Amino acid sequence: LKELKILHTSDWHLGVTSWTSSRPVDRREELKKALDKVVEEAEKREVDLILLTGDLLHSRNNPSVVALHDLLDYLKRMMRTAPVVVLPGNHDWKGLKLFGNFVTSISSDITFVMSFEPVDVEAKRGQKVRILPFPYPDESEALRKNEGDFRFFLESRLNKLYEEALKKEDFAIFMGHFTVEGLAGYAGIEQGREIIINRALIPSVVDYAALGHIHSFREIQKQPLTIYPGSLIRIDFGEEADEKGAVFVELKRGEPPRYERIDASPLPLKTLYYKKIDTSALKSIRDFCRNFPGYVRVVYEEDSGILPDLMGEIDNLVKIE
Amino acid sequence: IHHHHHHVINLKELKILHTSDWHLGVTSWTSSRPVDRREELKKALDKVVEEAEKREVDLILLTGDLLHSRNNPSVVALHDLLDYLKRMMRTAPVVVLPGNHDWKGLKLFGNFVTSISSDITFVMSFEPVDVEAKRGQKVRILPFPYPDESEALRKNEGDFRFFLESRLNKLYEEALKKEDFAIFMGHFTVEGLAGYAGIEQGREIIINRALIPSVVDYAALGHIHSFREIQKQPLTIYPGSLIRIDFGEEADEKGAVFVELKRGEPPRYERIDASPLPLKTLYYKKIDTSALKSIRDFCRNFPGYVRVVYEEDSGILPDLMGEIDNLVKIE
Ligand SMILES: CC(C)CN1C(=O)/C(=C/c2ccc(O)cc2)SC1=S
Ligand SMILES: CC(C)CN1C(=O)/C(=C/c2ccc(O)cc2)SC1=S
Ligand SMILES: [Mn+2]
Ligand SMILES: [Mn+2]
Ligand SMILES: [Mn+2]
Ligand SMILES: [Mn+2]
Repeated sequence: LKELKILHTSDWHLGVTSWTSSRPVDRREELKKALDKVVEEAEKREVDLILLTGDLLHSRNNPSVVALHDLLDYLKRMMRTAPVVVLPGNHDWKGLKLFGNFVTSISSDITFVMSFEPVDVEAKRGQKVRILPFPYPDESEALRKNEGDFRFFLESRLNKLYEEALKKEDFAIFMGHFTVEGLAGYAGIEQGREIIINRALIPSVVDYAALGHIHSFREIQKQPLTIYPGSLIRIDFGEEADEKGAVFVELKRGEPPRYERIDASPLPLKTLYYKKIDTSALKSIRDFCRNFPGYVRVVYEEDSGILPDLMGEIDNLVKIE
Repeated sequence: IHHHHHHVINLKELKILHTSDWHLGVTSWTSSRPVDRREELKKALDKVVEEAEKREVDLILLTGDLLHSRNNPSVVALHDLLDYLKRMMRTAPVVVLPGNHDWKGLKLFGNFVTSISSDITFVMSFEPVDVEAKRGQKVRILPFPYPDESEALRKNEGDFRFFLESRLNKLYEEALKKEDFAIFMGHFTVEGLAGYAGIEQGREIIINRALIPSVVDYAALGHIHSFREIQKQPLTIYPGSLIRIDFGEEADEKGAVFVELKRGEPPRYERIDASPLPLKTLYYKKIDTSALKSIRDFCRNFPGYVRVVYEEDSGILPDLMGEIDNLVKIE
């Protein structure tokens, strides 16, 4: 047709345990609840295509059974709503590509793009969609990397995708797993680290660019619409002010693309700032934590001598800096 | 035109292909002269696939060790497995009873793949599952996979035997609730193995053939390298491997099994010969003048692999392995 409704979510980080150094907190229950809201909104808005990018699994090379089980489960829940296109992150298990290709071959409701080669998928209402994938470069690239030709290598493939995008029928969607050049704020870096790609190098002829790997929601540009949806939960206190969720994108053949943020409303984070820890502050911390339904961080400047076991008496206090 | 299952009214027939113990990724005789069996194994597998398409089987059963390495299969072995898995699925619906693997993620992937496809089913528990055959026949699978802890630490004695028996009785009762056909799938060693070879061996699950539910139309077994017609009622068959893995399988005949089922008539079956490379063991007291002439003459135009067995050394042995590419083992 001439219309395409898309749900784009990324960076689920299934299996994550936060603040393992100070107070380990399994985010599974919170994550699943947020993950459920995204699924419900997919069915409610009746999306035609679902895009998955970023780190769906927290552990790159050692995911737990439970984490893997949650992944496959939510993959299936997504598939029952609309056809799914997945751009996996970088995993060194070379058998993963075999699995992805196998699953892609046996189901018409899911596609795993694990190369730079474009793939023509079919949306829920029959819309033809050309996927332009740009995953983390294999080696290949890290082997022939000299900083100079490596940048030229990336541009070549980006130019190749541009040429392939011109061959589109109905819609063309770009999917990339990298960090856009010019990010000073998260920017969790690096050092390192992942591949840096400039905005203008993204094929302008695509209808939408689906990005991942970033915890925080970022609207990179409008033409073409380039978006990091962000994670579904607040992984750490750097994301305290962030709003977490997924992205609903709608496309028309002639009209400009529009999008909305789908709030997952995960648990809130709070950082309390003190000059020093004294009697008044000690009571202030205990009082706030008992009334706060989220997780709390406490940072203070001046040394306050011996500190009472706060991370042993306050289940809500997860970090002291 | 279409590529989905047919639906025939009042159809009381079921054509089955049963193959087992592929051992993909295997390299033989790594201690004397390593030989990659991949090309030979793939050649046999293609023959089995073509025989499925030719006979237009309604269902495909896979048992035993499709992968040689239980805990660390290579990328190439995994690729071949998934490839041939896809080839079977194009022909007819597939039911897989996997041998116990060390990895714990296999259960998740198997269940995931099963949930998203209607042309492949992974049975990895004792629970029965109803599957649909190529022409719409309802088939109830009664799976008997390798037990789990349980076996470790096997505590204790006959309590484990009563556990196995209880499970088998459960499968029997569920087999009685069949709609059309019922098929037993098991990964164990039948008591009274007569006789090749017993090894394996190795810490195995032994079950008498009488304990296998008699109300099933066919009992698909695996894990044994040699073809075995255990019994005729219910028809119980180890298909055997597709290649001769070691010299204990020299007199073996390797292949798969085609089974045809009818409501009123007893089951008939034909062996699908894979025709793999032959093996041969050469016996000598000591490798002397006569023995050298015998070995060289035989290996000359023998299309398979040869093992030479002798008892005592007698002078420096000539470079027979470098001279004879057929000779893979002089122990
Ligand atoms: C095969 C896909 C349907 C789901 N999926 C996995 O199962 C993955 C498994 C995985 C990834 C990394 C690793 O070290 C072990 C397993 S990644 C991914 S996407
Ligand atoms: C469930 C199917 C995809 C077939 N299949 C595998 O992919 C398997 C993968 C595997 C097995 C053991 C291992 O150490 C790593 C991967 S086993 C098996 S049967
Ligand atoms: Mn990432
Ligand atoms: Mn991430
Ligand atoms: Mn076995
Ligand atoms: Mn075997």
